[PDB]
Amino acid sequence: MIMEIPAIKALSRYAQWVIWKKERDTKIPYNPNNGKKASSTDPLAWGDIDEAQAGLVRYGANGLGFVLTKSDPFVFIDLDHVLDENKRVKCEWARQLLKEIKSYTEISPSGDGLHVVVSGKLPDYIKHKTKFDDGSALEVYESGRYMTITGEVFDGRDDIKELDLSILGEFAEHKILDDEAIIDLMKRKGQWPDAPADGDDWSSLDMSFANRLAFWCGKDIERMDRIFRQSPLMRQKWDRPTAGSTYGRITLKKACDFVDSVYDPALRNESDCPF
Ligand SMILES: Nc1ccn([C@H]2CC[C@@H](COP(=O)(O)OP(=O)(O)OP(=O)(O)O)O2)c(=O)n1
Ligand SMILES: [Ca+2]
Ligand SMILES: [Ca+2]
Ligand SMILES: [Ca+2]
Repeated sequence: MIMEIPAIKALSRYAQWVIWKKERDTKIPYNPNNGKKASSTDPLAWGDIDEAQAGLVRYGANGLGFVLTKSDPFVFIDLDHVLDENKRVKCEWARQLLKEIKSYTEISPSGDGLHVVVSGKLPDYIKHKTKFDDGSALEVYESGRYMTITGEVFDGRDDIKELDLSILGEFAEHKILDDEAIIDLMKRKGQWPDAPADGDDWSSLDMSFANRLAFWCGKDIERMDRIFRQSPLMRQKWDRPTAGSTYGRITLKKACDFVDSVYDPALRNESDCPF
């Protein structure tokens, strides 16, 4: 039955299978060989799919499980309480997520949730759990955990695909004065940049804007930094460590060395063509 699904065929290549039983409102994984409680970090507590299938009958478990490790690339996307009694997606965020992420999708054991399995890499800035007022929730896991495997294929999505998971950052929660006069003057003179499009060298747009910022802000490297973070060119790379500094501070220091003219509340017909 399930072992013919292409996603189950892919997971069957690994000896990372367990079985699970519903102890109250949690799901405890078990070693399918000896029947003792299994650990998600000890590989010898697992077995292949055939030992999990056999151990499922012997000890009478609720279903199969697959342990996610730091060495296999499977991403477990858990959508809690997104289906109605007819197994139709009732949450609007889940309908949009399933449109943006098309991979193996199965109905979770309780019958009202969904599991999405993707071969990729999670964004490092999203939380592992995001609760919604709907009562639904979005959970993402890459390792140190096991996921229940039902095989109840949803919408014919029976194959694990390799996808980029940046779109998850728009569905899940994330984690960790006189500038306005300068900003208005820059927009006035056409010195304020647009948001970067697709195919553009974002790093090249940073230096051009930083060069302009070095002129209008008077090489006040702290003011140039405050204004850049309020610009459409801001991103995580700005604060990323690079050779003892940050990519942002190295860029702002380069801009100060590159420009000669300086706006000094007097006249502003000195440097740099408008965007
Ligand atoms: N140490 C463990 C063991 C259990 N879980 C895993 C097991 C399944 C997974 C998903 O959580 P649930 O939604 O509660 O289980 P489910 O398989 O998705 O079942 P359902 O969503 O239908 O209730 O979490 C975990 O977080 N880490
Ligand atoms: Ca779930
Ligand atoms: Ca859950
Ligand atoms: Ca992994």
